[PDB]
Amino acid sequence: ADLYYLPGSSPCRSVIMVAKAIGLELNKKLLDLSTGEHLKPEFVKINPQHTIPTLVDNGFALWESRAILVYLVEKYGKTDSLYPKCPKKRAVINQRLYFDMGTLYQSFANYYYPQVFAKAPADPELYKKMEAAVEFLNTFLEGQTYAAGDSLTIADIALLATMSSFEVAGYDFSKYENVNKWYANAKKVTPGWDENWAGCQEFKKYF
Amino acid sequence: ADLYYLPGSSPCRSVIMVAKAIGLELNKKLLDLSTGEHLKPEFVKINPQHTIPTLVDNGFALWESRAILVYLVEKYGKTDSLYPKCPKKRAVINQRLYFDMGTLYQSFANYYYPQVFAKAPADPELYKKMEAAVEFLNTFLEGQTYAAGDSLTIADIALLATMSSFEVAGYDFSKYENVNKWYANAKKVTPGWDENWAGCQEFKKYF
Ligand SMILES: N[C@@H](CCC(=O)N[C@@H](CS)C(=O)NCC(=O)O)C(=O)O
Ligand SMILES: N[C@@H](CCC(=O)N[C@@H](CS)C(=O)NCC(=O)O)C(=O)O
Repeated sequence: ADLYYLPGSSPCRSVIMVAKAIGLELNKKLLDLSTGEHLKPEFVKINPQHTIPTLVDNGFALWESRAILVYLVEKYGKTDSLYPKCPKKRAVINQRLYFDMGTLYQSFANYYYPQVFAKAPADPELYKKMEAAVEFLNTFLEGQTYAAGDSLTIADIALLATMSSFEVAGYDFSKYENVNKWYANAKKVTPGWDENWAGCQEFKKYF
Repeated sequence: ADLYYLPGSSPCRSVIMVAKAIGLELNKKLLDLSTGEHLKPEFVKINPQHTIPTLVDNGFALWESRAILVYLVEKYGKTDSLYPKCPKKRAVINQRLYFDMGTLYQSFANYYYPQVFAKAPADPELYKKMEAAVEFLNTFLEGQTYAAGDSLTIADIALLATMSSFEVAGYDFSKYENVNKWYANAKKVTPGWDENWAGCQEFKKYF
């Protein structure tokens, strides 16, 4: 399988952790977005939305990090523990995946991107939206070790890419006791944390 | 199964169409956002994020519309046509769902919500981003009657709630040939479209 990717990109680093956790070897291919390499007809033909991460699996094209996480586990995972079959457990993991995209990482992008990519000054009402997101995650984590169920899942792995993006950008989330404890634990147990951490240093350069 | 909803809300209307599509009668519970009902300890105890739609299915709490679509189809669907078992088919549906939330509906919300809910003026740069989203949907649909396969899926139903939202907000998508054709066919074959359209006139009051 091919993975078009940049190491700094959080949704790329989530795919890379899941591929490591299930022991799947990916053919990794850098795509220079600041160059506009992704807008090539070469890559549009693979993915008309021209986004990373994109996977090509024996010619089947797939994008959206979180659709890829599900598919890699479903098709390729030896056990279904990262994404269990039980629809209730799956359903909690899916909700946590939509949260990670539209609440958590979205608030993160919204606050930090305009500072680093368009130079605008910090907007303190987007700061609050961001903290209100982490607070939600804190709440989800109450009395829990992992984000969904009592087990490492693709929900943790996705949220781990996102929350390591938070740290490297300078957001101290120590005040959220459950998130901090989950973060500390997730680094110890997630396969390919160390690769994700390396990739966060390329992401750190934006700041 | 109880569903806390408001009939104008697109993510609620998407769930109610899927329920209709599979023959599931929900107990529909109007949750009055306009009067803070969702923020009270009773609803916060069901969903700590206090968002609609929220399903309560025999004790099991669940939110995020697109998690609910999958869960309903997996549990109550007579067949799996709306969400097939095959990981590759499933993966194209999941990508469109993440597309729906994170690209299409997101652009719509960014452009229109500051106007209707905060009374900010229209932002022509957020307008452009919203048009680029519709163009990507047009591309996805080249040569296709449906959004993610040869058949109607939960991907078309989610997308149908979003695009009927675009309609009553006044967005002109006459210009996208593929979107036009798909939208016309979807209104025809999708169960509960008529009720969706009724709920859209409630949303349209905000304009
Ligand atoms: N929701 C997507 C987010 C992907 C994304 O944001 N990609 C950006 C990273 S900079 C990108 O490729 N931007 C360039 C473009 O859209 O053309 C996912 O989870 O995979
Ligand atoms: N991404 C969610 C969005 C749901 C959502 O944002 N619901 C709003 C509708 S007004 C809500 O309940 N907001 C009130 C609140 O967030 O407290 C989904 O698709 O279910």
